[PDB]
Amino acid sequence: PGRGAPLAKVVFRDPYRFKKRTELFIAAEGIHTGQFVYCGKKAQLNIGNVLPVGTMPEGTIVCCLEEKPGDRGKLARASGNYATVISHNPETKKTRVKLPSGSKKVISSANRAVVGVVAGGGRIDKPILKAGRAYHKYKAKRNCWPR
Amino acid sequence: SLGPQVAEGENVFGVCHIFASFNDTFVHVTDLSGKETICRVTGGMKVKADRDESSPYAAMLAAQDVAQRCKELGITALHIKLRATGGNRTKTPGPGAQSALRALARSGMKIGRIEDVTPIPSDSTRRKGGRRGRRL
Amino acid sequence: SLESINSRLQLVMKSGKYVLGYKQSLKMIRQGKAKLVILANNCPALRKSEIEYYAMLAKTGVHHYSGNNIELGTACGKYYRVCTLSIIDPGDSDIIRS
Amino acid sequence: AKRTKKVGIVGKYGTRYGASLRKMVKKIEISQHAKYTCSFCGKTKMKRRAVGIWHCGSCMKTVAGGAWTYNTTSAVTVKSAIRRLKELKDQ
Amino acid sequence: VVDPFSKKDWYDVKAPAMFNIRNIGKTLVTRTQGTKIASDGLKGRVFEVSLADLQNDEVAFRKFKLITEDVQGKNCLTNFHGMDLTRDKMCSMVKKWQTMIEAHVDVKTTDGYLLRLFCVGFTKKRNNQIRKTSYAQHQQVRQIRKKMMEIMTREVQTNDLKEVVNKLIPDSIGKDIEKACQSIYPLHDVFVRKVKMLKKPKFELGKLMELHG
Amino acid sequence: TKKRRNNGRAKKGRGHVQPIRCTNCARCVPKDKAIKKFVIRNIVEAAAVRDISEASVFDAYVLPKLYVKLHYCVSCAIHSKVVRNRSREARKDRTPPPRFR
RNA sequence: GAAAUUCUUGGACCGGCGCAAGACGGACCAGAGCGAAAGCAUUUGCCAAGAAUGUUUUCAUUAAUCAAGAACGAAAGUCGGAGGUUCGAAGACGAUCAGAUACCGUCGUAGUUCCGACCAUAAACGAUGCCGACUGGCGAUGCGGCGGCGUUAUUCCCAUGACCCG
Ligand SMILES: [Mg+2]
Ligand SMILES: [Mg+2]
Ligand SMILES: [Mg+2]
Ligand SMILES: [Mg+2]
Ligand SMILES: [Mg+2]
Ligand SMILES: [Mg+2]
Ligand SMILES: [Mg+2]
Ligand SMILES: [Mg+2]
Ligand SMILES: [Mg+2]
Ligand SMILES: [Mg+2]
Ligand SMILES: [Zn+2]
Ligand SMILES: [Zn+2]
Repeated sequence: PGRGAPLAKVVFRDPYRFKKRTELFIAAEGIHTGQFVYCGKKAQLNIGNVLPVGTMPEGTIVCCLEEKPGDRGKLARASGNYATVISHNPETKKTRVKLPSGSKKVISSANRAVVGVVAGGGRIDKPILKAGRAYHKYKAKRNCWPR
Repeated sequence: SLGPQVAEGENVFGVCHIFASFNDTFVHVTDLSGKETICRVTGGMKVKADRDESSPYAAMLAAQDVAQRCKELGITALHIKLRATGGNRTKTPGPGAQSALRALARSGMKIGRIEDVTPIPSDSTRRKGGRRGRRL
Repeated sequence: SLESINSRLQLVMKSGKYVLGYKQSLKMIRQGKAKLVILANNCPALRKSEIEYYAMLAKTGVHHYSGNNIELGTACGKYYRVCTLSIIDPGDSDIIRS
Repeated sequence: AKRTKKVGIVGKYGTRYGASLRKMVKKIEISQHAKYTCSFCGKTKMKRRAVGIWHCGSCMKTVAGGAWTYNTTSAVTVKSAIRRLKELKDQ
Repeated sequence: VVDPFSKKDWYDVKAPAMFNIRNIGKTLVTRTQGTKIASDGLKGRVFEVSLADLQNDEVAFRKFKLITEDVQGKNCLTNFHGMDLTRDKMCSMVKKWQTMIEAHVDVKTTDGYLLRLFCVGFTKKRNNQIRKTSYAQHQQVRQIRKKMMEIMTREVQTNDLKEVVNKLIPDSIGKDIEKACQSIYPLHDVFVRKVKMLKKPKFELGKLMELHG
Repeated sequence: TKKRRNNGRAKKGRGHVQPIRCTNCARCVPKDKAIKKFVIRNIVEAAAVRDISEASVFDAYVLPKLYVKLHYCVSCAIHSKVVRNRSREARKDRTPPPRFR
């Protein structure tokens, strides 16, 4: 809660050297502690798994999309948002998707995305009726609050 | 404009779509898929009065043109799909039907099968208009 | 057919002999007395795959209940929670035949 | 021996902050401090260590959930539509 | 400024080989001009063909649907896609002072298609009946749709796609349910009203060709 | 004063029914208040079936019909002259009107 | 009624293949059923409740109506959350009219839908308080029960189903 979204420690078996690579992710909704997260392209379809955009069917609520076929995650990762996969196109290998703003966009069907919304929803309620409780919010990340 | 067939051996089929509202009337002649069309003409292209867009003479002036544009391409027989406005709105086919079917059957074609394709909903939404309804 | 599980366990708690718990029903499997073993759907994953090996060595049926061990506590009438029920002697019940 | 008759928990504020800002908050003050039942054990769950980070204490098993409750509104109809698309390919 | 109808070729469309008549009609496609393929924009076409113009003397209130799968050259080859009931019949069969019964069930054949089948059954007015109603109960309805769910799966789980067509060209199922439900309460107007294919298998090429000889 | 025994409808032992829209207007009428005509009709009346049956391919192809179940409100059902008001003494006859013309 | 605001060669309208989403469950549906009233119609499953009839079981007035005090109570309306297809108060606009801030026509927020807390009002009408009997008939229709010629299927027939007469 440096910024307000929960992370996740995911540990992988690295098949090159004898070592264990650690990672980090953004936790979807309903993750246990001890939960075999698979990851790839032949991956079955449930929460926590991360699999390419071109294979999932239409109308599937996703998060943490890569705008480009690899850049390790850049879209829809805030507290309680989700993008929806709209269509596909077998030739030219593209795929439409709608963003949480309302806009739409065409992404090549070779990137990757986790499945499920971002955990941490409903944050915009509970009005900050206090003043210094917004002050302890912006004592963190940065300095612009007393406008 | 080509034809590979022989005349009396068989009849080459096409299919029409007789749309019939209360103010306009389509005739759309396509092929067996329906995906591929042949010709399309409306009532509104021929009569310069919008209060008789769907007079019965305005379907005859376009159906004769369809059977005139199709005899140059070699069609003898037609199926018929008749179709009202449908939906939650009315369902009675207007007057532009029974004088446009006779109007092209008289104009020399071979009428096949006749059916209804009016889109009847199982369970409607709410029709446009109040509880006391469009009163006038 | 839940009624053929809950209405029989109603009669078993009056009629015959039951043993509830874990350490008490592993003694009672080891000593060759148990005839039927019930598990709830939140016995985590492991002792689920250990009871199926003791019962592999004793040839005793292991049934999986639908709900959790709160529902299984109520279905046994009692007020606490229970993970592993073991039935020794039915008496007048016909649970063993379904 | 009731002594507050409506204000509840938010009686700790007082005359401050208005009225419907001390009524919109009673529910979203009650429903974060409550102790839910776990999904592996019984009745020790109120320790939201932070936002979205619900925590046990007999099972010792942290769940990354909603920000003021355990479950949300949307992600249960989501888990049902994901299990639906998951058995809609195989049958 | 150019007529685009000379840029076209007419093809033919066939049927599988448990029917009588092979030819259905002609369907024009553009030439393969640069990139778009005349086999490709023609292969995914669906033909709504009534069964009495596929047989010699059978009923005419039943329709089949046939998609195209493969191009042989002036030859498309077709496969079963589903069955419809005409609005003439169904609306000429539903009338007041009788009881309507519907049902629906899913089934996978031995090679796999995931067929969904629907049905309907109407109760029959007797011979000397003077009581006007002739309604059924509700337990006798539920004990009827239990048999229709027992029979459609039983006639389907143990055969392929080629032989259920020969069990649908006649009314062999509606005859069977009429004579295994005549015991409870006498119904007369029995049909399977829609058969829909959900998930077709892998495109194996010459199972069709086996269906064309 | 009270004019009909049932109040123009069939609500005897329920307390509530659901509403049903008209066709010409949209006035909402409960179901057992409505005037339900049942219109079966050919697609050709009398003289075009001679010119269908000549120009057809098949041997005396039987024509289909057009089964429509209508509804009406009151003031459409009267302004379009289906029903006419009657005297008090000839209200009670609830046999349907005859089928000669 | 007659038209125009409105859309449209960046391809609308219609035709075919597909795909999402959220509502509504016709035709079958009747002066038929249930519920204390409001009210209740897609299939399937689970949890307990209730009428009527049958009864040579049981307890032996335990009952009737009800000041104060209580539960439920369609729509619309309010404060919150998700969800927003279609309709659509307020509003803008095009005609009509002497004038229309109205009916007519295109767009449309609040709402209409779901869960959670409230509010307790209707021509909530059969405009006829609840319990009790009593005093004419005639046909019907619906559950349970009692018999009966006879057809109908089960076939191998007592018995269960469908008509028919009480
Ligand atoms: Mg008066
Ligand atoms: Mg009322
Ligand atoms: Mg229905
Ligand atoms: Mg009082
Ligand atoms: Mg509201
Ligand atoms: Mg609106
Ligand atoms: Mg005005
Ligand atoms: Mg409301
Ligand atoms: Mg409320
Ligand atoms: Mg009272
Ligand atoms: Zn707890
Ligand atoms: Zn009307």
